[PDB]
Amino acid sequence: MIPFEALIPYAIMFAGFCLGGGVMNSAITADITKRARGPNQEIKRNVGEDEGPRNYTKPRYNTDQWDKYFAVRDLRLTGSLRGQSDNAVAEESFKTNSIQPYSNTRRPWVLRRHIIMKNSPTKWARKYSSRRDEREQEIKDDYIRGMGE
Amino acid sequence: MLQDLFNNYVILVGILGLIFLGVNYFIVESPRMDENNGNISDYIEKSGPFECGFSSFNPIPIAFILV
Amino acid sequence: WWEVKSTYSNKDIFHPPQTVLFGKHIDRDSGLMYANSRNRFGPD
Amino acid sequence: SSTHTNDSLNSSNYVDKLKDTHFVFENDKLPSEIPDVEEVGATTAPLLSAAYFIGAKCQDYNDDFMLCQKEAKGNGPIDCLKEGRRVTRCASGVLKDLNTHCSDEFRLHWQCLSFSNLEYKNCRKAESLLNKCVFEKMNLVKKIPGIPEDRQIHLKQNPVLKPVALHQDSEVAFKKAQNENSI
Amino acid sequence: APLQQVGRHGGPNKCFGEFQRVVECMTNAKHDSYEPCNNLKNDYLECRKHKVERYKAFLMQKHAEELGKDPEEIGAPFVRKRRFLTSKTLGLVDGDDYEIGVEKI
Amino acid sequence: MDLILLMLVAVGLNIIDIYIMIEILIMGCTVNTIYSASLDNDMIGLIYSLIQIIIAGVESAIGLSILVNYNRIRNSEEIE
Amino acid sequence: FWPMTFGLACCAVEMMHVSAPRYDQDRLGIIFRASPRQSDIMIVAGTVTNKMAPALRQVYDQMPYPRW
Amino acid sequence: MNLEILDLSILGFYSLISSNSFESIAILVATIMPVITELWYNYSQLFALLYTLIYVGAVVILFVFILSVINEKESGLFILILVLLLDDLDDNESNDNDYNNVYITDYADWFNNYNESDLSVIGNLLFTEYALLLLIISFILLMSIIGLILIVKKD
Amino acid sequence: AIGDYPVYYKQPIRWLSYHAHTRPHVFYAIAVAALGPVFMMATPLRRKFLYDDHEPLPANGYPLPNRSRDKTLTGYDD
Amino acid sequence: MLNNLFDFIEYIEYWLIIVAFVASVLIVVAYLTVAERKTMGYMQRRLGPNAVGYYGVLMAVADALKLLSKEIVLPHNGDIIYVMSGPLISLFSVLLSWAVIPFGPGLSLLDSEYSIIYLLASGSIGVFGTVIVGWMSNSKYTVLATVRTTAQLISYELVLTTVVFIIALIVSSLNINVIIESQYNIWYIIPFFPLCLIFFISALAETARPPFDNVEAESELVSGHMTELSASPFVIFFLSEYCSMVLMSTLTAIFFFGGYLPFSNTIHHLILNLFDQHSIYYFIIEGILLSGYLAIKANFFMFSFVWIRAAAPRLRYDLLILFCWYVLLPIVFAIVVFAPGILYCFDALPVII
Ligand SMILES: CCCCCCCCCCCCCCCCCC(=O)OC[C@H](COP(=O)(O)OCCN)OC(=O)CCCCCCCCCCCCCCCCC
Repeated sequence: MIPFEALIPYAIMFAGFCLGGGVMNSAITADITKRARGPNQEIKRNVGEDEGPRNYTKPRYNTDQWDKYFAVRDLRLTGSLRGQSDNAVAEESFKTNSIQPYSNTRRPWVLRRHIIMKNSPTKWARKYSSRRDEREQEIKDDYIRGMGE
Repeated sequence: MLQDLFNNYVILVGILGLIFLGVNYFIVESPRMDENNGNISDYIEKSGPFECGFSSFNPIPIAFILV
Repeated sequence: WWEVKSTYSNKDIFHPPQTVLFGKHIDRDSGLMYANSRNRFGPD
Repeated sequence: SSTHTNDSLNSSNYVDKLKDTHFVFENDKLPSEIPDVEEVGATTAPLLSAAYFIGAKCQDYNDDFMLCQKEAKGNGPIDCLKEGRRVTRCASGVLKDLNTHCSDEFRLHWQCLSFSNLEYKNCRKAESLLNKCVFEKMNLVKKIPGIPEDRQIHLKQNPVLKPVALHQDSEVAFKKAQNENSI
Repeated sequence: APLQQVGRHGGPNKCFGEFQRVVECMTNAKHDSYEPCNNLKNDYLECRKHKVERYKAFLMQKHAEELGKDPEEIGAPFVRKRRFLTSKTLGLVDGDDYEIGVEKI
Repeated sequence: MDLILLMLVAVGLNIIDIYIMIEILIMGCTVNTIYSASLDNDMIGLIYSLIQIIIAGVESAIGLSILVNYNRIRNSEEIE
Repeated sequence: FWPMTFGLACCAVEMMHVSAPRYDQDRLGIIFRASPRQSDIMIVAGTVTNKMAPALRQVYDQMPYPRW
Repeated sequence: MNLEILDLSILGFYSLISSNSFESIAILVATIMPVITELWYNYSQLFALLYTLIYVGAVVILFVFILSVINEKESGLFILILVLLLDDLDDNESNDNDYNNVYITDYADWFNNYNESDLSVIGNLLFTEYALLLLIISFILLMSIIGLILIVKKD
Repeated sequence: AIGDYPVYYKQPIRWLSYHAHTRPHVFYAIAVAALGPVFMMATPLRRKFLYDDHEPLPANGYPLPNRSRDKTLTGYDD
Repeated sequence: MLNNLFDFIEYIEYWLIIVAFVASVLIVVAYLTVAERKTMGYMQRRLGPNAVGYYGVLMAVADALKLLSKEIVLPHNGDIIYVMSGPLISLFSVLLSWAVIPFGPGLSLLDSEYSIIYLLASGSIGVFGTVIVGWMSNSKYTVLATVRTTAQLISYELVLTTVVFIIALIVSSLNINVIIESQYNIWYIIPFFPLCLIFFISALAETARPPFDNVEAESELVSGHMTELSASPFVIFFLSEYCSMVLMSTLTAIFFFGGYLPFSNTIHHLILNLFDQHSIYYFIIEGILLSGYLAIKANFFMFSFVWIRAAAPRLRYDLLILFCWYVLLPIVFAIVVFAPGILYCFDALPVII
């Protein structure tokens, strides 16, 4: 004698997983596909009359460092991180849009602002002793001191 | 691997924390509305421990410590 | 008297420079959903 | 591997804010002393689809391009610029061929890769058609060095790990070839 | 001898080549002293921190200030927000300036 | 500012507060190593950091064990 | 409707039988709670002696409003 | 608005005023969290998670475990803000100005076709190259198990 | 000895039985754990009877041919 | 307008996905509480809640709204820090631990090769949240459930951590998605059945569910830490215990029952052939299916959380700490030296493809 009233909450919990999964599978796939249609918004939205059936792109997982180099390389070709293109020759804009990110190399904020973490025998000498910095500054000075030869 | 979708999730959960606290503070009826006998502060009878009714006032085993 | 050379004493190993002088901030006048990107090649 | 670096795009815009990353362009093209080459325009999926045919056709130049890097002794980028254009031209030759000989067989395969997380294990039905077509019209074959011919993975009739979801265009195109070709 | 400066992928990293050339010179048998290897030692330190090269960037920043050279016309164009690496900026033929998708790959 | 030894004002007046300051102090050493190792793309620095985290854990356990037995030694009448 | 398990004497036996399978107070959303903090209904089921009286007042005062 | 500064100023404010051991253990958790979060972004996501798994999950809840055992018993606003402001002014940990004002990049390359996580390389070297370091560690762990029991066990 | 605790060096067989009855939480944890290293020792048996080890992976960078650069290499020129 | 409104959606689309994700979890958690009483009601010949909303559908709504509108009891009026902080840590940790669970291939908010570490690290923050609740209280019952709470969670954390690492050792990957896909040909319940019993036993202790109930034991320590909790601090802490139940039931599905993989590849193939892959209707059906397989597997374990509660008397605490150390841990270390041995013997050491 199967109680259906007892299984009502489970059919609602089953719908809870399906609701979240159904949205994620379709929304992310649609967004990835749409941005992989062309380099402007008047191309992404509209579908041409002479365009064929639409081939959706599923989201990508388990990537490595080559997929970060492939993603930027695809960005410079199509305007999307997961664009599609198989032209044997790239655009002439491909040779003048390489993105090289420049970022600072300063120590973490906690390492140099914490009331306790910043106190140390060697961190004071880096911060309050000129012995190290005067020695290294000699090498920088002697770079421009050797351009005469 | 992009994680801007993950960041929005963490931010939303952070916002969800403020909502849970304050929704109680804005929906409970005013102390005057119910019985007016006092706030939680002055009503020290209500703001106290539970000792099953009778008012009263850790040398734990070393085995628990070694666990 | 200034010379244009790499800061590396050795010469037979290629050491491409890893610094740059920042110029235009292209996305400076941007908004939301739509960058007002400035002209990269030359002035506005 | 999703480790943060100073050389490409990172995980989130909060990494960029901490590092104060500037994405810097350089408008300057190459000087005229270096003869120009036409860069390959294929994206990730087409390259992974045609990777073994670039290996079959540009094997001599790829080996020679690398041997120039080994024997340049640290001056590799500057002393292998001429040998690095043969590889770019050779690889452009293969992608141009696939577009003019096997356009639909090629596109079907790398649409499958773009549909199945860019994994070769999920696209064997489309891949088998492409390999069979390429062989008859360009003589290129796919070979995985270091193993016997009988034990190559892409020829495995009953693989242990199979795709969870089927590519409709692959299954439809496959059974059509089961009539067009398996006479 | 123990491996030092191993990259995040198991191979030699950026500055391993310089360090190896130092070890070859220091442990060499045809050297009477360590003077010939003094330049190689600087290169290994240079490869890691770029202190001399950062200094050169400081003068070129400071020299342009004393001459009035406009930073935007001597420097290189850059973008601070990754969402605004738009196809207009990348130079694509019919590219919009609408932001790009950096949510999920 | 810290040359006047300000960090002494920031450490509480219990033996357990000293133990925490030792951990926060060592935490700075490990964070410094992780910083250098990632910039250099050197995994040997990350091996060092992994050892420092593991060794800094063993130091905590021994210190707490001494502190725990120190506490029960006073409360050792146990004549009930 | 979460009451507080304040059964004192034979009246509490009938209180437990309300929660038994035949009547099943839980089917109406009634869960007996063992603490004033989590309870809003006090059910006095049994004899209130003089010795128990001050404890009953203390337990009553510890219930957050609204209470019945 | 590098908000990581404001988290530590609050943290640096409560470290000067903590009285009991409840707040002292709070300074520990309030310090790891900026350490973990500033490692998750920027430098190393692997060691942000190792810190959570090993510090918070293992050594932090041991502190609160023994605080409940040990005991629970028992300044001026001008001087604190004056000290915190004075502490706030000079925050340059190093005095190489060019090293702190000039940005750098790296160039990627495709020579590494066997891409694997850092924890793959660390295990590759710890279990092969420095197997002595790994084996001494299990020896240090072994001494602690003996060391804990001899210190604490009564009989 | 109807119930005496066995001595290991005189009664090896009965010593394990005592521990396989009174300490099932120790005897079978040791029995399971030893089955790993035991199986490692039988690896050479599998090599001669079942199948050889696979070929090692190409995880050392690009495979560089062991020769000198080709001199007659032409085509795809500027 | 129609062109300046579409881009508005495309600028808000990835916030609607997250809300649909959060709503997806909360619906399961909200109706898990009903399903616990509805199921345990029918095993006791009762009926369980069937009077609050048609057939009791609005039972979680009433309980949550009743407590959200109770008077919060603070020791002094401005002591909201002490009451809330405990549950808040517990709720955030288990809500952040949902960020790595995939509902399909790649459909997880956070995807990184350190997902397994992130999942174990997040859970250990919640453990810190639990013990803090009592440790800021003078009530004897509430402060009782800290030293016993601390060790119970501490002791069964080693067992839960090691089991996860054995599965990660069989696939040589700390990524959640890779583990699920590695189970295509076989589900890890067949080779590692003992680990599943050990995983499920450990999972009960970590959420403090019966028969490992000694923390919040009504007959022993009343509500445990919650005997001083009322109104919102009670719900947030109660919600955390049921987010963990849903999570740890989903984790057993992922590690031993294949995650989102189908029960039958044929039935999966036949169903999807009725939809065209060139229309978005195909991908909704697949997402509903793939989450459906996970939901059915996860539901079976949320059922078993309740099922074991209705069949096993509570286990004594002193005999509970000695169980994980003197029985479970030797077995778990025995296997961790057993699985590498079998794999090496047959030249089957795993690699992340
Ligand atoms: C999701 C938010 C979770 C945190 C909620 C609480 C936020 C309130 C601010 C405290 C946290 C700031 C971080 C610095 C620690 C400061 C701890 C302290 O000094 O005591 C704070 C608290 C209230 O007491 P108070 O009046 O402020 O001080 C005098 C009391 N004799 O004294 C108490 O111990 C009361 C109980 C508080 C227990 C908090 C446990 C420590 C915090 C860990 C969780 C947050 C982790 C840190 C994240 C932010 C880091 C900057």
